[PDB]
Amino acid sequence: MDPSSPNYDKWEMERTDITMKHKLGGGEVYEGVWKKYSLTVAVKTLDTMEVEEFLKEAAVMKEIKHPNLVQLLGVCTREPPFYIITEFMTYGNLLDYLRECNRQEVSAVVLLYMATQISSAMEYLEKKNFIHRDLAARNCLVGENHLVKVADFGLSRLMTGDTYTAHAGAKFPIKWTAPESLAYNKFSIKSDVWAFGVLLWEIATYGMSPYPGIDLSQVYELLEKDYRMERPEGCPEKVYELMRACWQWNPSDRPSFAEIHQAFETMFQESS
Ligand SMILES: O=C(Nc1ccc(Oc2ccncc2)cc1)Nc1cccc(C(F)(F)F)c1
Repeated sequence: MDPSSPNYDKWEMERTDITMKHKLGGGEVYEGVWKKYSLTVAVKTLDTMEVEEFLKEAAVMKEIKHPNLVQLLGVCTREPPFYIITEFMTYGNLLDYLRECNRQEVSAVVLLYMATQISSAMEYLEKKNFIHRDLAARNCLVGENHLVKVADFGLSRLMTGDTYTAHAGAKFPIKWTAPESLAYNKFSIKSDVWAFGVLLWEIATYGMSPYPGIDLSQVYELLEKDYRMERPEGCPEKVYELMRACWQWNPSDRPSFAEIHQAFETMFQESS
């Protein structure tokens, strides 16, 4: 826009500057090119019932910056249809990736690195007192040299699979949702820690669906009296001990991300 103008927004960019394309199977995200720089990018778009919510996401994205969080390049919220441009992550989402990778190339060390990256992003978000709400591998993205960034798709309605079910005013990744949050709709950074713990598990197992076989309805009950996923084949003892600490029934017991990242750094440096 216009610098002197009263509504100047650095992030608002020319909608013509982006050569929209086809969908990256998802709201809806297509893949786009930013002609100016010949760079492929991710464009998230929206007569729908969540405008206050979209622009909110835009707004937030404008406040966060970190090497391990998907990067917002610009927006298009001056005139509809509403856009949201972020860098593209050639490898798509962490969960499929883990399911279609060459495990010789994606060994234990690499998997330990991915967790370290993710933990680092969460430490930031924790420092900025920001609550993710839906941390999980389907929500992390994969780039070159095993670069992993944390994101948010708003998979809630995009998905209905069996991943998400109704609790509160909507759907919730039951298997990723912490106790307190399933029972009181209490979401905190400690709730994200829980989910992280699960995401770890997703990582340890190259992308296997959590609490396999178990039905959503019974998840809480089990966790209630202290039941947990078992260490996955190949997972180091120290990693696993970590998951458990994340999975403590009392939020205040769960380690901070600052602590979680400090533990990984020490492990990832000891292994490379
Ligand atoms: O991530 C967000 N939007 C988004 C847009 C496009 C996407 O698609 C895609 C992009 C790149 N490469 C491939 C695909 C994926 C996610 N929004 C968001 C809201 C709140 C918090 C965060 C976080 F803390 F995680 F950073 C992010």
